[PDB]
Amino acid sequence: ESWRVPTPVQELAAGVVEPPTQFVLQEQDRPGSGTLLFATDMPEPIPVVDLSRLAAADEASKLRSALETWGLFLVTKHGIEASLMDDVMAASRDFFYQPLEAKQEYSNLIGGKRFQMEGYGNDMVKSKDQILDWQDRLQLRVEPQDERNLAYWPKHPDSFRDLLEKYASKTKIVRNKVLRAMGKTLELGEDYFISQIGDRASAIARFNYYPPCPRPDLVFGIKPHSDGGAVTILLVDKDVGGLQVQKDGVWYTVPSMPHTLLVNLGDSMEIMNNGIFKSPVHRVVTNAEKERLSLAMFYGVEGQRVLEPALGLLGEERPARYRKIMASDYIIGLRQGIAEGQRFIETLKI
Ligand SMILES: O=C(O)CCC(=O)C(=O)O
Ligand SMILES: [Co+2]
Repeated sequence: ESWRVPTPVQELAAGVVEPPTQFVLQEQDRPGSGTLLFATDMPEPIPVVDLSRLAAADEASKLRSALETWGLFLVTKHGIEASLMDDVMAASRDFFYQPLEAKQEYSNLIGGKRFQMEGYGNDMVKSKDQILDWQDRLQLRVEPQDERNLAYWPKHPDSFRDLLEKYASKTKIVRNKVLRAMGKTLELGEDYFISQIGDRASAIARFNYYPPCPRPDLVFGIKPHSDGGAVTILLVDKDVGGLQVQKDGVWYTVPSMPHTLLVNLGDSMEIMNNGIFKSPVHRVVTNAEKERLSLAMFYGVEGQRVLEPALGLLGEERPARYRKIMASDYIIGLRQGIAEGQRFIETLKI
């Protein structure tokens, strides 16, 4: 019924002093679990990789340690000009500041009623009792080019499409450089994960908009999750805080550095590399003072590729730790309802 069609949070958040009930977490699930302390500082050395020196042995070691410890790292000297990072996030902000009716010309609710992934709106509301996240998003298929539907790409500002195309071409370079270093450190060959991901590899842009929340202790901006694909390249406008990462059951603030990107692994990579590096669970907490904008570039595996532990990682004392599954089937499985506290990737573990 009506709960299947959410009104965007940017609208519902305007002027409120309490979060509407459908956003309120149970006390034990809250950031801070009922307190006002949401996460602990990340212990040093914080995971930071200089992409321009990634071929050097000491930089490769930093990448390996970051992926082993956290499953993510900040990247410096990554080749994306500050002006382009600023302009693509300005295009996003320009879009989200438009009136609701203008943005819903790109709505991800078909006919105003039926959820699909692509477009402006919210993640799927699967049940009336689902607690909703305090965010809206514009999600667009970027690659492969023949799978795009430009009808969902904002026409205003009119440079939106050009800026996203240019930015995505630069994050693809980051993807490649990271994947080649991961192939090298695992002794699989630099092209190993490039070839696994394949010609038809997916790239999806997700523009997240988190409105201010009067009670950041009661809600999530985006709930705890891991990304499903191979690797994600994340840009946070003006380095506004909110992103946190889980390790051994503890939540840590993901630090910021000016003019950096964040790289994290996804579940498909966790399978392909036999769990040597894992896909990190992460979340965003809101704040009371200001909106927060991010752009996630999700890089996936072509659908027909069987995800499996790389043969070069296996041996008499190195058992496979994950079952094989077609990438397209893994992504379908992620869409299915899951029991409270459970993770889909765990169902593939041996
Ligand atoms: O906004 C962020 O920093 C994280 C967004 C995220 O995790 C996602 O879109 O999957
Ligand atoms: Co994510």
